[PDB]
Amino acid sequence: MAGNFWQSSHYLQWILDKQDLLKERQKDLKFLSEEEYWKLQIFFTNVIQALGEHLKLRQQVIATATVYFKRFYARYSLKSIDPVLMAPTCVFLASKVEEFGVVSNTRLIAAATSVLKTRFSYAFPKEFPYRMNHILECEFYLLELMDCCLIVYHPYRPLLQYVQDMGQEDMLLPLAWRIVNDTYRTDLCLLYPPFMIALACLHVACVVQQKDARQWFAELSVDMEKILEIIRVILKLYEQWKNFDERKEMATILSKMPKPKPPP
Amino acid sequence: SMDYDFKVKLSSERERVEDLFEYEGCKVGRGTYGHVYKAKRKDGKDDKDYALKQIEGTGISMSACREIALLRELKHPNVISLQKVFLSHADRKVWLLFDYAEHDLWHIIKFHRASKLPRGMVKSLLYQILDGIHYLHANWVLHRDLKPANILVMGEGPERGRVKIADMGFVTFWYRAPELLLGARHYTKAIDIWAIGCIFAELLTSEPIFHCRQSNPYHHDQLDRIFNVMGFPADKDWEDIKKMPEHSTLMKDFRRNTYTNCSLIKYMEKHKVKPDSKAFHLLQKLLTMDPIKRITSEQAMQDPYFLEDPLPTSDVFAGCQIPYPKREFL
Ligand SMILES: CN(C)C(=O)Cn1cc(-c2ccc(-c3cncc4ccncc34)cc2)cn1
Repeated sequence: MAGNFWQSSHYLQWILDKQDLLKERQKDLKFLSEEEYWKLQIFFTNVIQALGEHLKLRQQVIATATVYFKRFYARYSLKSIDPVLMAPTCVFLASKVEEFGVVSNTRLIAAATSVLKTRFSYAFPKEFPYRMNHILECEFYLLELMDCCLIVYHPYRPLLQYVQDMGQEDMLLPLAWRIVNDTYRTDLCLLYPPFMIALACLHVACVVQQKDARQWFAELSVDMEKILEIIRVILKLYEQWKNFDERKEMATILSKMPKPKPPP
Repeated sequence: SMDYDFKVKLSSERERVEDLFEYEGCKVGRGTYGHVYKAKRKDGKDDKDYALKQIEGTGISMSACREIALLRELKHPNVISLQKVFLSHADRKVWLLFDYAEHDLWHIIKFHRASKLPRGMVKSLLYQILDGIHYLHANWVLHRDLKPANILVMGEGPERGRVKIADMGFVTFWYRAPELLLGARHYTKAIDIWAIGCIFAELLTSEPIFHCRQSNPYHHDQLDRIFNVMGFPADKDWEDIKKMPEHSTLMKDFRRNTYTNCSLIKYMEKHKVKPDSKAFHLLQKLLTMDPIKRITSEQAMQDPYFLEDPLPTSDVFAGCQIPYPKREFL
């Protein structure tokens, strides 16, 4: 699907207010600091990226899975459903929505086991504990708690349209595309329309590559104060990236994270 | 795995299809999609009929996924509206809720051919099918399986005579474009247009234009029936026919000479549709063998056929009494 964003469920229900988002986060902020909570969000973004790469899924599928994961925890506590179970469930659902297909029971469980064992052993000393019955249960909860909103718009399609319109596809697109991937280390996908994220990423790419695009950006007629807000977040994410050592910090942060309560 | 209090809260608050609707023994439809029930609310807040679609199999299949994803976004008077989704946690069945459509083209056509369709109704039906598919096509959504059984028509009530395109989850190849039968790998906007052409011909004659007796894309008997109606395409008519994966099979199994006295004019004339009518000229533009030479939905809507008397109406029945019987309980 490629519908009008202004009539989409993404815009009408999943473009949230930063303050309403901070208010819902308070429930988990009793155990984790604000800093540890964003670190945990980056970690699971990287877990979803590693899961998708193993399964050889297109960036569109990984981005859809990441947005599902974030939308779920924007409304619910980290203790509701284990994020270790939610991450491969989000990949499983996104692969179906994005017409890639049903990942087999064997392929999904082996992908989650292998990825956590190979690429995330520093944070998980024990093997992936879930089986297919856990994913199928989690899937039903995920679909329900997203109000069956499956179509997700990403900054990749408008970014490609902007860069092509500039006539700078060879030079700017590889860097701007990489910045869009990095954007998933933040909450931007929950706060701003994708075209706005794409423009800010293209802006940061122009600044890094030292290309004058002032006139092209000036002829757009978009809320530049909103593009500037996104730019500030992008610049902040690289400072966060520099100071964050995922491999040395995550076992402790995961241990502080609230765990699902068992039946009495 | 999951928090106890979280599960218990959701379980207490979750609306169950069996608590909200009475549908036991109210099955009206069956197929690949699943099952369809004509239900009534258990709480007397409404007396209107509702359609409950129990999806085939357990969990979220690709079909169930496509229907939920798209219908959650799509908003058009000629595309069926999804009102609610029920996720039955006990048996893992998915239920989709819509307003009940008393009629469909499969039952309407069947009623008329059993007699052996008013021309104003035919025109209004086609205009609403094209309006609905144009909206889908503008949103880059391809139906991939249009047929009379999927073109629903609303009965008595606030939407009387309104067409609703159903089945967004996508044995008989009567509505399948010739390029699909020759191995075209992808579905296109043109494939949906061919299907609309088939439906239009059937609305004008009460007969499926490419009716054929009963897993690879190549279907010989179906192609033979297309050629018996349309004639064998000349090289000039469909230049890229040589690029089709089954072109060599087509050359091996057929000879263009067999279909020399075959044409859509000859076929339509046997069923009393005039070759100089605006209806025929539009039908011929929809049923073009070469997909790149097939008219678009927007161009079809602009056809002078819709400007000729009578104009298409929002109620396809145009305030006249519906002769079609109500759907029977299976
Ligand atoms: C094997 N057999 C002979 C049959 O199944 C006979 N049959 C039954 C149908 C049928 C078609 C559409 C609906 C329906 C109504 N109202 C809203 C709907 C919303 C979504 N989907 C379907 C809806 C119900 C029944 C067609 N043919």
